[PDB]
Amino acid sequence: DNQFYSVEVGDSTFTVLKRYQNLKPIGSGAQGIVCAAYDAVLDRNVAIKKLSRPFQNQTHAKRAYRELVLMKCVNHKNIISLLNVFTPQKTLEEFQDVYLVMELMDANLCQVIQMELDHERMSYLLYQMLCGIKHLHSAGIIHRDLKPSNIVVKSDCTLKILDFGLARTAGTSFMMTPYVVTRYYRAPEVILGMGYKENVDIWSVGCIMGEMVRHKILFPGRDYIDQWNKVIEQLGTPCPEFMKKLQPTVRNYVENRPKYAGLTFPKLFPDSLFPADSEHNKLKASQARDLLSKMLVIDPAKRISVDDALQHPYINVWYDPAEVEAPPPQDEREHTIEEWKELIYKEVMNS
Ligand SMILES: *CCC(=O)Nc1cccc(C(=O)Nc2ccc(Nc3cc(-c4c(-c5ccc(F)cc5)nc(SC)n4C)ccn3)cc2)c1
Repeated sequence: DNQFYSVEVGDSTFTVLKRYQNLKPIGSGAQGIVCAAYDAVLDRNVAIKKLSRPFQNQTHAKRAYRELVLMKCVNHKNIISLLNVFTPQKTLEEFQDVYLVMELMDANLCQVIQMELDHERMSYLLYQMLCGIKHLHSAGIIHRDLKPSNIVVKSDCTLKILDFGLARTAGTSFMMTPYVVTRYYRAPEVILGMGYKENVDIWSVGCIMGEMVRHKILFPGRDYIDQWNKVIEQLGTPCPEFMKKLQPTVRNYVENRPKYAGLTFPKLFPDSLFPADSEHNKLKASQARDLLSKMLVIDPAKRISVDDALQHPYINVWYDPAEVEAPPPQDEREHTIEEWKELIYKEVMNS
């Protein structure tokens, strides 16, 4: 339409409503390309993400669809809120591309992770992640795949989570895919198919926190086997009560491995990794390790809750009940490509 215009961006074309001006690439990911733009209607800077033919892959289709639907089920400053959703195509038959628009953020969390460790920044970033997760949980959404690639940050250290994680059933049966999926941030109970509760998400917060300290991914498994091995190498073989919760076939798989004692948290995260040379810095290194030791707990029956993390002395200087308790607003079958296409098209057309 006359309502759209096209901009060349590397290999791609962004065909966007004319309100969006001065497009500039940010970059690309598994789920689309992103540009910054000025929105002349709102008089503010936005990020625009293009989803190309998401209906052509069942995993991509389900993600796009569930994320359009769940967008309306949350309302919190630490979770994505779309300003606009559109397609330049005019009929179901011609439909190919979805464009999502939100507030422009300044950086990916990975860029912050690369910066020198600072307790005020790390604690504030973790506090916001935990506020977001708590909000998701109150809306009935237990994420199970929180990772730095879906977290963005502004220059004022404010943070947003951009995705809603896994289908409800994921983590209720053993995880190995026909191809590589990375699972560096997924909880033990999920990857082993044990079922899960809310504190499944605390594991992933612990992975992120640890990564902030080390500047390195904690458990970078090459495949599902190596993933588990990176975990037990560092944290130790889990307790028999945890093994007893495994389906017998899974239990044999898990136990047919070396037995590890695990390393203490001071060895996992040495003093040298933290700011030194003041009582404040010594105490904060101790509190950070304490919190790490409570989140990076293989057995979810022994792992800290979201509320306990929020109330931990490392985090709680930021605690504001208006942020922590902000309330959310008042179907996962499989489908063919054509079914997914229509479902997604209908969601786009209706908001
Ligand atoms: C750690 C490695 C790295 O990222 N390096 C690096 C080096 C130099 C520059 C950059 C950089 O350009 N990063 C940057 C700039 C601006 C943003 N803003 C942004 C991105 C996103 C976004 C979206 C999205 C989702 C929904 C929507 F409606 C619009 C946009 N989807 C993704 S991929 C999960 N991103 C990142 C939203 C809002 N603002 C980010 C990063 C990086």
